[PDB]
Amino acid sequence: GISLIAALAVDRVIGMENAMPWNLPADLAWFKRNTLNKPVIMGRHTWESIGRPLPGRKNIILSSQPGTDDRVTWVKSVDEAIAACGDVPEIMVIGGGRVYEQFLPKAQKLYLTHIDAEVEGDTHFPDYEPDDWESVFSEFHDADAQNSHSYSFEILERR
Ligand SMILES: Nc1ccc(C(=O)N[C@@H](CCC(=O)O)C(=O)O)cc1
Ligand SMILES: Nc1ccnc(N)n1
Ligand code: NA
Repeated sequence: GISLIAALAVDRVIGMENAMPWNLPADLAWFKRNTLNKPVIMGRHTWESIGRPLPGRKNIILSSQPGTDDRVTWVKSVDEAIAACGDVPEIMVIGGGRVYEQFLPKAQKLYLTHIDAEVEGDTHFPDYEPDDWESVFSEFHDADAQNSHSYSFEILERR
């Protein structure tokens, strides 16, 4: 099935013009752990902020314009993105906001990191109804010497 994985501040904020004001290596380990050896679909702006192909994963970039890096797969529509994943057990949609909006109604699983931070952003994760989603996993973590904020990992499966 199709899964979304995202990290959210309060008010569903996921992005802004400048780098996010936090340092959460534990969330990136969580991200890597849950995306490895799966196709990852991302929008062009997410691709540019990552800056490199994510190793160990089939990288699929959505863009209206021709691709600029043959190390990854470039697609011009949501249907082309899905087609490029082939027949696999799980497809990982890793952002950004515009991409999440289009894939959420197709998704069966959400991997959400809830960050205890308030950040004015220009991009938000879509609003979802708890009645449509069962919380199957939830784990809270304090901030520590390596992580600037407290956070919790949650996995939801569509009802
Ligand atoms: N929006 C982002 C998504 C993933 C990453 C990223 O660097 N992920 C690495 C892990 C980063 C690290 O471990 O240093 C990976 O999944 O392989 C960075 C920004
Ligand atoms: N898509 C992303 C980017 C960073 N962190 C998580 N958990 N998901
Ligand atoms: Na899993």
